[PDB]
Amino acid sequence: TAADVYFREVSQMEIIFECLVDKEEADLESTSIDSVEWANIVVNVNTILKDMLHVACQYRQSKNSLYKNESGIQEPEHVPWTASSGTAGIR
Amino acid sequence: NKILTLISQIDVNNEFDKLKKERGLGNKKHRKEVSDLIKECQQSLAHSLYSWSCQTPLNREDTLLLIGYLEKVTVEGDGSLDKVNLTLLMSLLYCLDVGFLEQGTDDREELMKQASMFMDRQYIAAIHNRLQNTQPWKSPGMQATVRLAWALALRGISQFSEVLEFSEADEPMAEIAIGGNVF
Repeated sequence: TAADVYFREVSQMEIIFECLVDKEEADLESTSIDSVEWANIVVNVNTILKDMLHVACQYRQSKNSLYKNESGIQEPEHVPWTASSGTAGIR
Repeated sequence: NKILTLISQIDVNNEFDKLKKERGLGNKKHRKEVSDLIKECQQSLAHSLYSWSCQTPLNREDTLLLIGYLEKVTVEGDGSLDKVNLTLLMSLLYCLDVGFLEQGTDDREELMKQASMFMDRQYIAAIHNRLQNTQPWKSPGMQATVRLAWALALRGISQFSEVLEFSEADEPMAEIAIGGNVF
């Protein structure tokens, strides 16, 4: 429906594509072992929220500071620094 | 430097042009004993490099020297690396060998710090440039094969950390290798 304003605020499209995995989950009928396709869609969202957190991490390995994570700069990038995104722990 | 040079040159030259000419080696026995001792010496020297490569990885200058030697190699026209040449070759294989990167041992980081072919961007560029040259070796197949092994290495290095620029160069290299019918 749009994206330029949901990029400045993409953080909101993760707390809601979870509430839409839960209302999809209410209709997953995945209480018994027989349900499966519906436990495959809960994993497809888990993969995307995950590789989205992988991307925030590797873009914090591509630093520019010659003191903050010297690797990836003028120093060897064969050893990355702390694989944290330096996120501040949003509530 | 010294090691290889010595072994090879000495052995071959001397024998072929002094002992295969003058035959100081005399008895069908003495000639053989002398020949065996010379061949043993060549083999022991080649093994020394091999035994080393199996342990120590090779530095930038020593690896380039080994590549420089292998560029001139004749596999005997007979079509078989003699006990010596085969060994030199497997030695180089182990030098290049990156198989230790696939063994899930808790010592991966320590072993990575010890492998000279690990922390020098210039190492990969130099070898890649040499193997990409259409100056093949004395033996186009040589250029084709090492190229392919370096390429499988490049292929994995994406997984380790994030080294995936050279992944592209693997398909053309593999094609060149296959075109040299490395098989």
